[PDB]
Amino acid sequence: ETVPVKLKPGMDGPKVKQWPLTEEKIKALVEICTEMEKEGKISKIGPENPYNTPVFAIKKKDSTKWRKLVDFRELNKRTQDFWEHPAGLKKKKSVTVLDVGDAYFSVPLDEDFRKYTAFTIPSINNETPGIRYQYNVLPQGWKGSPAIFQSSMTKILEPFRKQNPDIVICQYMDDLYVGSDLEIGQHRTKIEELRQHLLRWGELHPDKWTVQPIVLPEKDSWTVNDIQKLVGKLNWASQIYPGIKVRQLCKLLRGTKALTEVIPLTEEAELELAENREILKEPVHGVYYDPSKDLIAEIQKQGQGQWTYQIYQEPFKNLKTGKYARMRGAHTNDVKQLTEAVQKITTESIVIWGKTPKFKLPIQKETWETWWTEYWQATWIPEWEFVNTPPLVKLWYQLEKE
Amino acid sequence: PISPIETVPVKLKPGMDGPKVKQWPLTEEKIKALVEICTEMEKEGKISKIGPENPYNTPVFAIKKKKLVDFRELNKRTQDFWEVQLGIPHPAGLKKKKSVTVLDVGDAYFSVPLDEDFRKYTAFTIPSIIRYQYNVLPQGWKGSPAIFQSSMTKILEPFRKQNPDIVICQYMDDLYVGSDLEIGQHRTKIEELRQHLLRWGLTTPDKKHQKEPPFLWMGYELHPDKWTVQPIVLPEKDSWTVNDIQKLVGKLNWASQIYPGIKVRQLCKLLRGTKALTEVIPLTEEAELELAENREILKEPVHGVYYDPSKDLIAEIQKQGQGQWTYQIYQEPFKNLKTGKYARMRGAHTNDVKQLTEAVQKITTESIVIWGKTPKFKLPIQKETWETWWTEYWQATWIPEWEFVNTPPLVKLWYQLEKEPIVGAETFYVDGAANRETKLGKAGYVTNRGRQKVVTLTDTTNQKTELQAIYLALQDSGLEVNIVTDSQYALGIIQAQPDQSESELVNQIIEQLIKKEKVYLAWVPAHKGIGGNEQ
Ligand SMILES: CCOc1ccnc(CCNC(=S)Nc2ccc(Cl)cn2)c1F
Repeated sequence: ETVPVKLKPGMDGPKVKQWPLTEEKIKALVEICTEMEKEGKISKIGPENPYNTPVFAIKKKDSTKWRKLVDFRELNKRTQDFWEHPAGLKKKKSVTVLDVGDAYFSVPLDEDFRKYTAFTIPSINNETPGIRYQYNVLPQGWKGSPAIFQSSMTKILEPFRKQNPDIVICQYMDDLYVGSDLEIGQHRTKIEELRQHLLRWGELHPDKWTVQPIVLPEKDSWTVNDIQKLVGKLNWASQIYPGIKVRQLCKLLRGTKALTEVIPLTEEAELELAENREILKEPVHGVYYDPSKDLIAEIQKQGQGQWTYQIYQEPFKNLKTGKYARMRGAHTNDVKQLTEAVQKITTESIVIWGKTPKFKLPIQKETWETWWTEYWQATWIPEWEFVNTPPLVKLWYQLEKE
Repeated sequence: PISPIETVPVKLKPGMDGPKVKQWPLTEEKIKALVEICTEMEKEGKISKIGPENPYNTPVFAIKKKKLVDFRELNKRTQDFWEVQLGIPHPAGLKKKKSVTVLDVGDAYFSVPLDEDFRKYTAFTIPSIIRYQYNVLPQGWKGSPAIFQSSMTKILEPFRKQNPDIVICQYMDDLYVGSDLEIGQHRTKIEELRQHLLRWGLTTPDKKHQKEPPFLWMGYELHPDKWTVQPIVLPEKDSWTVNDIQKLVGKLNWASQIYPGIKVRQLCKLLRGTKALTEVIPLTEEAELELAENREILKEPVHGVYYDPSKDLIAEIQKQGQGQWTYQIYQEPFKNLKTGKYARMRGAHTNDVKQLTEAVQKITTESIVIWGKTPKFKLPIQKETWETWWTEYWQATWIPEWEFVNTPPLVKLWYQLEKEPIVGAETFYVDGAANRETKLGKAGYVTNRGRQKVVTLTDTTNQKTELQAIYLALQDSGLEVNIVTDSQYALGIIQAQPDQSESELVNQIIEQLIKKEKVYLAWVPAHKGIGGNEQ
């Protein structure tokens, strides 16, 4: 059957433009869609349908096969919320993700909602009008899909949830997250076991990331410049740790000495510093994850394939922070790196709070939109805006535990 | 000439109803005119005729071709459909064919069936000094196009499938068919296609009554193996008006893409201060010399070729000046597929390199539309230059496979701030401040070498001062300088090695920066105890 679904009141179907695609991707898509058409999963539509959603194709990791991807961000934003989170995986030793997008195709979609899922396969040089379709089943990448399939999902897993109430399983979108403390040996087998349990009907390490300290410089001899830079970082720091003191230091900096000038540290100053090092040894107090408010992800490009991020719902009250060292292959590609980055981070938030954060990407919209798809690999698409990395915030996070 | 294709289901925007506007009285010569013409449309396939039911009057005036309607209201109340023509096929994306024919499907609108439950919402009225409705897509109606296309689209599917080596392109009430079949072979399929479209009510012209190459396009002259920039020439004028120049400068601009070398800086001049569009402007000698010299250029047209899937795509770029770039895509050297130019301005910061980057990005997407591929790039920039630049820039940047080309002028980095203080180099502690409200401030410096300076500034802001401080420092300082400052805003600006701004002032600094041997810029927190920034 199929349960009636609706858009939140007042709202209407997405009418988002199709970004142009590469031939390679188009052929792939056309192929995919035609097959899916035959199977009756989707159907060509007419002009009376004025809605549209972007689509593209991405080859999965360790796969040479083209996967069709749709951006229902807008649509999801508009579909009625359905009111239907584990702290386990958060703490688990190891987690693996499962793509159950297929599950969804089995189930049909309310006929009256189908219109909204209209999407468009573009043609090169505008030579031919585009190829328009709409789903007949529950589409992948739709928030309504996991919801309507929720029920069936449970029973499907029960026999394992019961056979293994020692393991955890959180579902999010076309994703299935599972984490145990068993060694990768007895682990992969249970995963692959479960995996089979599913095929029947038809790594990660959460214990290694949370937040890091702000290591501070430490030299033999300090020059005016050195001292200044330091003071700069601290002052800003104080915003998180109001206990941070910078007087003793700021004294040494009195006069108009050349930057290169070397300066000896007041024993008074040494204490000052010492006290700040002490403080900065641990994440500040009073940081709570509020679920009523949105989760934020700031990312700074540190250069040399280096990238630093902070997740927070409120400024200077990060919940987590980290670094990310580019993967051998992006030897010269910033966009590749950033994407990968963005990806990990989203993935983590899911694990943690099982909820996607909104990004603040240090990159032109133009750039990001011409290529992001070309490196993307995930059933989901987070929210994002583009910004101008404030020079301060960088010099600060550049100072992370190395 | 009716079609047996199933109508598409059309609805009125939810919550709204068919029109009710009034018909405006007409001459008797126009009454008896529409009278005996409608009588036609009726027996045929178009109109019906109705009475007191479905009171959706719609205006029906008449004008001769030295019947007709107006649905403006209806349209308003009709739903929305899909994007009919997200953009036009640009020549460079075509492949050469052996033979091309275009079939004008004129009154194809009127050949397509309308949605019955909708026809209703179409009504007439013809006062005899006589009321109809529609049953087919009517000229001027919101959905006629989107629907007619779609209809056409289906009708073609089988054929397209059966005759795959035949490329049909739909545009408005026109069909563009190409192929690599020898002549007679082609003619035959054309009729096969033509008689196919007729097995559906959409009647078309006989080969005896068809259009012949070359064909005119988006300003192009098209041949089956070559396209030619439809040569163009400006008018010789005795009295130049405002509007005139505007239009000229416009038509001139279009051209500059194809014929880079065209200029208009001195014509654009003519517009400064114009009082009215119909105004008549004198012609600077510099202005004449440009017109003439531009006309010389617009003489010899441009020859070109199409896209060969077999060959790879090459895009090469040159900097026609600061922020103005020229590019040409091709496969066989000098066998241009496309050419173009971009000339962008900016904000408080930019640099050739990033600008070069933006050109590249554009070209790419442009290419992706035209060829679904991105070309290999030939960029007037040294790999090292690029390398040292991007690896350090704060924003994420990239360039698809590109390769250097020593085709000066090359885009380079006009300067680079030191990464550490310069030993044995003066150290200036600049600082600037001005009273927000009263545009008047001061900004000066003081070095370790005890040199000092401060100027009063009548009419200014804060940042103007800060930046100024820095400018000063730069002016009188020497090839090697250390500059500490507390300007959050200033930091970023300079930091990002800009080589061109909107602010003369910033530019000021840029020159200065360029001039020095080594410059280290340092930022320190504001209003704390930090020396220099204290005195
Ligand atoms: C005025 C050109 O008409 C067309 C426009 C767009 N598309 C087509 C069909 C595609 N034909 C191809 S690959 N190339 C092609 C080459 C030369 C000429 Cl004159 C027309 N078409 C056309 F025939």
